[PDB]
Amino acid sequence: FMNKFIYEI
Amino acid sequence: MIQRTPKIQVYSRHPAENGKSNFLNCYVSGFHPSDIEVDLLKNGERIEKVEHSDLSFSKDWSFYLLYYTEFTPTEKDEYACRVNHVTLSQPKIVKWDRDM
Amino acid sequence: GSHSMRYFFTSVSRPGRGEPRFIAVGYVDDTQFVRFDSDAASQRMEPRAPWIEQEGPEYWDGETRKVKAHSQTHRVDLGTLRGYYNQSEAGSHTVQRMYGCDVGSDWRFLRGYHQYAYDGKDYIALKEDLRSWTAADMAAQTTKHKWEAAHVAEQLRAYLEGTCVEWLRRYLENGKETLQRTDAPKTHMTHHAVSDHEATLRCWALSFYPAEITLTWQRDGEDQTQDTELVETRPAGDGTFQKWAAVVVPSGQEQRYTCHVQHEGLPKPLTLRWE
Repeated sequence: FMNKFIYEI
Repeated sequence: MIQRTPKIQVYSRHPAENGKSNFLNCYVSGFHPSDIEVDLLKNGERIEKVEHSDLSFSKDWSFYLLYYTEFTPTEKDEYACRVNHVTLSQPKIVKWDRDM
Repeated sequence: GSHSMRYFFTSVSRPGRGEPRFIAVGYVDDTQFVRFDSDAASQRMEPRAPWIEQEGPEYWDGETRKVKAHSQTHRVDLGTLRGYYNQSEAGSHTVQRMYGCDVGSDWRFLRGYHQYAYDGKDYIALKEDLRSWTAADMAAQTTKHKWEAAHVAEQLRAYLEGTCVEWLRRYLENGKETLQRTDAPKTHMTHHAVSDHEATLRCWALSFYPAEITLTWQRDGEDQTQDTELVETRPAGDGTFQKWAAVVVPSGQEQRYTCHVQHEGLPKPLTLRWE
């Protein structure tokens, strides 16, 4: 199960 | 940018026995960047149906791939793996040894 | 025992050649179970394990909806990083992300990690306290400030200490036949004649899981690791692993050499001797 939220560099 | 040389291992899934089916593996590891060309060879000729694992990396961000294909080893047949990468000035051929 | 769930992501820009290559793989311990490849046809999360395919359509829909978000984030990151380092538009660059959680023997949270690298070099990493960041240079420090402002580490802590552990426990329960197993290595020793005065003694360990194993040669008890050809532990292709260690023995001294095999699946370390 992957993380629902992914922020950018 | 970072360039790491691929370590190549040519081997079989099971101990080699003539006449019995097996899998030939070419395991490239510790290379960077991910652009790599890996071909499995039978008597110098390219084997067509070769499947490969999915691209993953290690603690130092160096990639590892496994190429494999079914084959039946014999006493006279010769198998090898050709690997081409930026870090290799010449595409390297690694012969398959039954005891390696 | 110690178990772990890890996700690996690789985004490789292909300038003037199409969309960036995005590859995502998921591991429980040394077992791959999920994969996504932008160059595959499905454009979905595909199973790679027999214990994971029995998940419902909701699971795969959510996994594909999240991996496409990861893909879009990495495509934006490629340009942002090309800007931070003032690199040209015609070079192919690599972004790598790895995050996951390890749980202990009690199946409770033990360690979380979230690392991010650019061109095979560490860029930014979550520290062990899951609160602070380790930056590699000043662009990574800029990212560190952008992420501290957005409270990224708090959300990541909530995921790694909660969701990650829960789904890892689910996987361990549903796939215990492959995940909670310990395949002891099948060991044997070979002897080859490189000349009439020298020989090669090779010690093999095959069909073992997990991949952690120690093969040590000894001459009359003293360590021989400096004169030992050891190869990296390699996958066999069937979910097990292989390894071997070779030593150059002077002909007539084979009885002085002993191979030692240490693995989680062995109750006692195996001591192999030629003759």
